[PDB]
Amino acid sequence: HYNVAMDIVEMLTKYKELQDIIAVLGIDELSEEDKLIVDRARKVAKFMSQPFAVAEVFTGMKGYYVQLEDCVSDFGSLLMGQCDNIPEMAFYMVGGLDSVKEKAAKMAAEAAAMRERARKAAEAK
Amino acid sequence: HYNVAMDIVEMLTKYKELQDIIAVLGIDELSEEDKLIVDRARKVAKFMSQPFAVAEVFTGMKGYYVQLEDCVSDFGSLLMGQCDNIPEMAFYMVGGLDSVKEKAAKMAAEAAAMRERARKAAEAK
Amino acid sequence: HYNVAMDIVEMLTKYKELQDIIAVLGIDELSEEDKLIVDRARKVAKFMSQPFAVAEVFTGMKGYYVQLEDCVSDFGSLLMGQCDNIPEMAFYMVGGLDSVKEKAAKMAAEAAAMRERARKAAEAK
Amino acid sequence: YDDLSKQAVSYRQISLLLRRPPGREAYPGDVFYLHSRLLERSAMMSPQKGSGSLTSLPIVETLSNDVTAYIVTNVISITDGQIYLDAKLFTGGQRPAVNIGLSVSRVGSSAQNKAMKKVGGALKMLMGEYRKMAGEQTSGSQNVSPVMIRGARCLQLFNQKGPSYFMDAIVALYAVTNGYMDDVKLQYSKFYEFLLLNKDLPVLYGQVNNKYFYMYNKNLNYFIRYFGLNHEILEPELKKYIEIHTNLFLDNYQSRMNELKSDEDLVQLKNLLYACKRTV
Amino acid sequence: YDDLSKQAVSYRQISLLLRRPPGREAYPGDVFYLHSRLLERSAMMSPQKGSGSLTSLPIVETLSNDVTAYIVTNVISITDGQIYLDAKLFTGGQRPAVNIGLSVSRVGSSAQNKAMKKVGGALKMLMGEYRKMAGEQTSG
Amino acid sequence: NKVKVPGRKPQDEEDLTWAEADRKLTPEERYARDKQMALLDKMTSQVEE
Amino acid sequence: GGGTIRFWREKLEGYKKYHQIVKTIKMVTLAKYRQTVVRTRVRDQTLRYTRKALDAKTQDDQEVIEKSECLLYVPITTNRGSCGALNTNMVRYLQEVENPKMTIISVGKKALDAMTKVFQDTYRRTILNDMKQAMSFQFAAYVLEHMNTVPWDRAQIVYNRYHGAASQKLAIFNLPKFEDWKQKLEEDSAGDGKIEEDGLLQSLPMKTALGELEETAVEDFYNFHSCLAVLNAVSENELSEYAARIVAVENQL
Amino acid sequence: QDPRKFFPDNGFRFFDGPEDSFGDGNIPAQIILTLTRQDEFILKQEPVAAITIRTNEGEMGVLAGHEYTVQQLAPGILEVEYEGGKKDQYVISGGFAHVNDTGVVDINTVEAVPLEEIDHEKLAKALEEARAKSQSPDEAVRIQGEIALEIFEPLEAALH
Amino acid sequence: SWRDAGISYLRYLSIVTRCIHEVQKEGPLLTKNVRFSTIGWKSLYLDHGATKEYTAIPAELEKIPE
Repeated sequence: HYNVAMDIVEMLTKYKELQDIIAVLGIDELSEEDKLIVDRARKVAKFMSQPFAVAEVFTGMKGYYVQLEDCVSDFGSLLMGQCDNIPEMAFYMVGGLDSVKEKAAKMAAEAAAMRERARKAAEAK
Repeated sequence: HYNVAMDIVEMLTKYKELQDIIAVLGIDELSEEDKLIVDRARKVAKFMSQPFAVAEVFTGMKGYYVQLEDCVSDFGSLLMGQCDNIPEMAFYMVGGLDSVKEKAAKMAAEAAAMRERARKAAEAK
Repeated sequence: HYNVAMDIVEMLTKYKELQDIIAVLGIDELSEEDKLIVDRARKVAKFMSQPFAVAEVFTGMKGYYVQLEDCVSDFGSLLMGQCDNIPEMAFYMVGGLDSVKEKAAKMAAEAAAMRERARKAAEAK
Repeated sequence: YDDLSKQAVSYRQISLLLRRPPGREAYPGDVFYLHSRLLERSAMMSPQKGSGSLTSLPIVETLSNDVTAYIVTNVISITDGQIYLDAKLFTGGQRPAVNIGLSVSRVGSSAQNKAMKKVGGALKMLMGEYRKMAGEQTSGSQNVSPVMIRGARCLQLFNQKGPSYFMDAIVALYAVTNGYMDDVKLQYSKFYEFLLLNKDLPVLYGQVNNKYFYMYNKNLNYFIRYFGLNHEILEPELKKYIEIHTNLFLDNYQSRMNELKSDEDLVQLKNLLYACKRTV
Repeated sequence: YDDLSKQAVSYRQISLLLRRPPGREAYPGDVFYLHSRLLERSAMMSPQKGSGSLTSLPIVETLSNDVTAYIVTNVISITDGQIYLDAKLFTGGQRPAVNIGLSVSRVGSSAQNKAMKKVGGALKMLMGEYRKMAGEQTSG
Repeated sequence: NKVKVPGRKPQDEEDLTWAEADRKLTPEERYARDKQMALLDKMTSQVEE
Repeated sequence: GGGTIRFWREKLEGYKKYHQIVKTIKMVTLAKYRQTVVRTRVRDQTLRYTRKALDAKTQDDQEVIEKSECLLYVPITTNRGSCGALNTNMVRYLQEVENPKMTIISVGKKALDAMTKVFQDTYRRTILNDMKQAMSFQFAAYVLEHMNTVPWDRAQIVYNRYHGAASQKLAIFNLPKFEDWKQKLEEDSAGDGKIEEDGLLQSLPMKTALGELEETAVEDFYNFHSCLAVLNAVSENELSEYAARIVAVENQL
Repeated sequence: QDPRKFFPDNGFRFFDGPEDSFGDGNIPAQIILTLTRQDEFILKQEPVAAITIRTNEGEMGVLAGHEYTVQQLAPGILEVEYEGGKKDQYVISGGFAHVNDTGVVDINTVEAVPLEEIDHEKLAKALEEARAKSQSPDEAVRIQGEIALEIFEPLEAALH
Repeated sequence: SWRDAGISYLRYLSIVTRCIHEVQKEGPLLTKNVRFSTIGWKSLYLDHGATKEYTAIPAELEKIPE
């Protein structure tokens, strides 16, 4: 727990230091190893969001109770690249790790839907 | 008169937002649209300058009295791109697009006379 | 004393500019006129290094109380180029043109003795 | 309450002339308790007390778009939400010059309508996604996201001069949120609304298959307000009004607009769209 | 001392409640003299005075990395050097999160041992170059 | 023909830029989108295959 | 003035950061420049004979547009910025010379947005060399394989000429078409060899010997010297890129 | 609008090519040889006694005042003999050689490397690779085998 | 032969140069020449708003343009 927390703090530090560069040069002026930790910190930043049961009025979504073991086996995975194939927005505003792959499958489905509807629109006209 | 003034103020708000870049990098690092908006807002700003009969002692020019109907058509022409071949400096310290085109003719004449003068000075040299 | 000081200030300003050029381009980029004043500026900067009778006991080297007119004649010689054959490092940690020449002679004698030692050490074997 | 800054200058004047000790920015110090006494009297009264109410919209002037002044922070502390108006946006064209990043509301769905819950929950997502992309000078002109489309058209609909009726707002935003108004260009998004509310295209061109749903009656506001848009009786008629309105627009009006080349006619269509942006 | 900023808040409280004339940051004038009454009592005594010694490590909390503050300015003006910790480095896995350029010891070598002068002088001649190189290189 | 600058006027092109949005974070957002769409297209390919 | 002092604190620290980032740009630019200055010592030798073939008198524009049917232009632009007014002046010259029967295949990412927006239909595409490795003869040949898609009559390559570290002017290569150049070769090889323009080299023995040479070999001769012209143009514009970036970075500092 | 603010130089002018004279005098004793790879030269107008070249027609020899001729270079080796009796050999990849009547030889090639910087060891493995490519029936690979063999065979014969 | 196969004389010379850069010894010359033989470039053309690969002429030498 301690080491994952301190590695995430050090990573978000580098993440700030790399917005300081991307704002000037661009993402293309960084090594692939640096882009990796950029994506990992951007994914930890979006994953640490969470809906609350009190925010049902504003969010329109049910809050999630996250257990410590699930709250460590998901940060450590995202910290050591065990889940890098999963997209970014799947981490935005969810709870545990099981909700992640659910949301990613959903977004894949709703992307294939828009793709095939574009295909049938091109076939019709 | 309302829509023209609204669009002028919007163009200048965009020129002001682009000043934060132009002051640092340069006009060469801006999109074609951006630098066109810059080259037109600069023209608007130089045209906004004009001499007054009171300040004849300082600008060394007689003061003009621009009527409203001739004030609106000039801004509309400078806003719809109806006059972009005219350079920036032809708008500095003048009144009326007729006075603009006179000053632009004067400057073109002077520049050509300087070119024939330098040609003759080079042939004699 | 004024014209000499202003010429040294001009020299060192040009030397700062050429050092900012050398760090970019290189000394080989410079003309023959520029490297001469880059040499004289380096000689001046090394000649500013002076010992101290305060620290004469600490560091061992003597201190030099140099007069005003003699100093002006020294810098006027170093500015008019009539003392250029002297190397750069001879001016390091000395005072007065009449005193540095003893150190220059000592350096030349030392190098000649090292040559006379190496030649005979190679010829004996 | 028109400007409370002038009521704080007046309270400062009073207290200082009565020889009270000053405080931060020369105020006496209890001007927070002052506005607290004034504003906590606002409430939605219990049904035991008649279910009455009093809403409050206090106004505070701002200097150089700062939210760090004393009275400004003291009133942001008190009031529930805030409507922040940015001079950079007023000067930058848009009116009302609302800054969404600094303007929130601490009540949310519970205040607004059943028909507005389902639209606001989509517009919050849409604007949160458009906030992340709209910084890009549009390069993929055809590769623009649907969010990049809907957001810009929604900003066009946000451009107004006067108030907009609830029925006249929802039916205009539904087309945005469902993407019927994507083939038109940005600039004709309000003339669109004008025809949607005052010149019924299918009623004019005879394409009347809807049994009831038409914008002329103006009494459908209450049925929309009560039943909601996501209901069996109102969804299909709504779609079979909006898709025909879009098709008639794209066929008759968009083409004629894009055929204008003269400067007289382009200035006339210019002033027409600005007038539509004001009145609508 | 953990810490003097609260000692100065307490002296402010005392002086204001006893109606002493205030000054910068609502402190009186003699709060520099207050801390000089304290820190100057640290000393390296003489061999005529037992050769004893009192060292001092006063801690002073900054806010948003400010050093133009009055108390910070004063204690820096009083102390025989300084150590400066940074949160941008504490977060970046650098602990203790010093900033070696802002941190100064006017006692450079007279305190160090024979085995320590060479080592610390090599680390100085390594880090002064490490910054000129690490600063100019990219992130990648 | 010179430049089809976007503007509020109808003859000018459509301007989808927003003043409230910040240009500083735009490049990271662009990279985020370009990576997310690649990941979604690859997840689609894995599910289809 | 809390918000104001924090505003200026933020701007100050942002500029202290941006300054050292621009200094990093400068140092990387010098790291890539000193590698290329070696070319300057070994410069101006590869087209010393090629000029004698592909050079002609300075022909007017109004005559060549009437003679030709579809001209061609190749502006050589860059992949990354902080360079200066190179790309912009390269666009200004093309709009200065613009005409109906032209076509543009550029080089570099920065002509991608500009050309398509200023020259709608004449511009077709571009080429992109990520500069991890130096430019190759095969790369210039790949550019020739793109240019050969068009039945162009005259290809005006445009690039920047490194006169010195303080001067990066424009420069052009006017390439005739092969089928026109062979006929001009025969026409000039027939008559007596008199230079028709000052500073031009006589080439009559060459235009005889090439006439003696077979078909495929002269085709390869033309393609080869044009490939070297292209490669030298790209190299000169690379050196001008790395020479103008330091200026457009120190002024930013 | 400004009448043509810009006036770009003709980049051909910066070079200083030969002036082919028909010759009203005698011949020099040594050729002025200039050899160039892609952009950078290896030899700039150096005095040379003689040079031997490889062509499609075969192998040729060049001396002072040699007849003005131009022809393809076949991908192989090149031999240069300076006035001091020494020699220098260079592997090449095609190109064109132009011999002036005044005695100025301009050679342009795509590559130039001495024989010393090539080993028969690493060359040996590529031989049977080229043979396998030639024998593998495929229009995309057969030609590659043939070409790699075309360049390796002069190298295999020159190292031996 | 390779002539009527469809490849150019310039692709032929580049193949020969690639082979020479293969077989030559390891050193600074090879360090220079891997740059003059490695393929990393691409081509793109701008759609109405998007970028698209003009794949009518490939960079690799074994293929043939069409």
